[PDB]
Amino acid sequence: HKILHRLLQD
Amino acid sequence: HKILHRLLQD
Amino acid sequence: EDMPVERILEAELAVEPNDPVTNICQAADKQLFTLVEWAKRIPHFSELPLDDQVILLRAGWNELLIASFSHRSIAVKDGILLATGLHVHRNSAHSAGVGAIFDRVLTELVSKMRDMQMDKTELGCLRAIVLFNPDSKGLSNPAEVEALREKVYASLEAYCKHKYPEQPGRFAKLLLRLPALRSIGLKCLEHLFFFKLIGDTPIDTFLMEMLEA
Amino acid sequence: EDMPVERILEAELAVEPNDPVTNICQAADKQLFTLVEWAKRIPHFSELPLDDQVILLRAGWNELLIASFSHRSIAVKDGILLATGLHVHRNSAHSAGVGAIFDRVLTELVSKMRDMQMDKTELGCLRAIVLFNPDSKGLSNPAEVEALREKVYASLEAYCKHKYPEQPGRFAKLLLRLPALRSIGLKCLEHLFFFKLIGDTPIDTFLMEMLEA
Ligand SMILES: CC(C)(C)c1ccc(O)c(C(C)(C)C)c1
Ligand SMILES: CC(C)(C)c1ccc(O)c(C(C)(C)C)c1
Repeated sequence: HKILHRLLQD
Repeated sequence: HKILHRLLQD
Repeated sequence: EDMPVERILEAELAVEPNDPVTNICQAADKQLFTLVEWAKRIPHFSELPLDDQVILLRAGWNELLIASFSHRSIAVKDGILLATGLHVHRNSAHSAGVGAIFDRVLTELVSKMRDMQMDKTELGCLRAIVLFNPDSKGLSNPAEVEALREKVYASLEAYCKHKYPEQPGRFAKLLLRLPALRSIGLKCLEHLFFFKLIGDTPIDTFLMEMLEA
Repeated sequence: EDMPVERILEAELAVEPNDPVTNICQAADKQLFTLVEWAKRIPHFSELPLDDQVILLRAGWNELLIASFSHRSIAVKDGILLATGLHVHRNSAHSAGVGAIFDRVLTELVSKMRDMQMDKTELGCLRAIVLFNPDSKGLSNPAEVEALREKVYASLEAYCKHKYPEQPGRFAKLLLRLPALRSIGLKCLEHLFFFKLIGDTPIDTFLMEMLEA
């Protein structure tokens, strides 16, 4: 799940 | 809804 | 005095009792008759107009029986005790193509009931909250059904606080099993509509009627 | 203390902003970005393992967005105010073939939120309860999630007793919208899958991602 992971980092 | 109406009535 | 937990518990006690899908269906048709009798023993339900009684039972039956099979199964290791006295084990459910939904019942309902030691009064109150569902479509008087529900849950909270004074959270915890119940209930309905559609499961008359629109 | 309602409120205030289905899907995709931002401001959410954060949001996003759109719409008669400054009226939803689900949102959520004047704190808390779903498949530590849920509802309850001492059943009444939300959520989701399956509606990337295995 690319986008969710990215947005959760910063 | 025959059966429900009959059970509820008596 | 308006909605006494002693009366709700007596309703519960008053109705105490080869394909796994087939057994669950047979038990459910049987239990629907007992469900009507239980409903009549719930304070003020029979004061409601006949059509509202019909609406509430048609809206709630799936959940009401699921709650009931779940709680009755708290001493069963990995399965469900049916009203018949038959057990269905999760292996059987899996082997029948209904593994995941069955597991959801075990994990989200049975286990949670077992861990918190939900008692028959709490169950009865939860089932009566389900019964008095003010969102059911076509109710002559939604507000009166919401008011009865409020009386059930006020009486439930007072009971939990008195009987379990060490567990301030118990009441909210009980109520927070209702979303799981709604979801599992809906998903069990979908399964049943599929069994009826494809026609490889005998469905007895009362269960069929509850499945009509 | 550990789950301060003022922080939950702050989370809510921090993210404050043709085809009705298209607009809805468009508004949901944009709001999914802000939901992630919302969740990070829920006490202890960012301290969970990254996979559990992913699981809780994948399990909750549709309920959480429905909760927001519904509460945002308490000031309008028969429509929803989407995040982006667009409204969807009942009629327009009916005209697009999603009248039944939409009416459920109006009748079981928006109207009931309005009648009780649910405030932003209570909404936030309900949302955090939905977010901290310990039934979500695959959680590394379900019990920690249940604990966080418990802390949220303890805080919500105290808050309701302090701010609404007049209304001893308000806490329960709040929690008793959760089943309808669960139900409406599941329905909106099935609709969405159908829209994607049919290819009748553009679906943006983050919404698309949420609908993937
Ligand atoms: C697992 C359990 C026995 C609770 C169950 C399974 C499937 C199912 O369809 C139902 C109904 C009540 C909808 C009949 C119950
Ligand atoms: C009516 C409302 C705007 C709450 C809504 C309708 C349909 C729908 O699919 C969704 C999602 C959030 C699942 C996208 C929301």
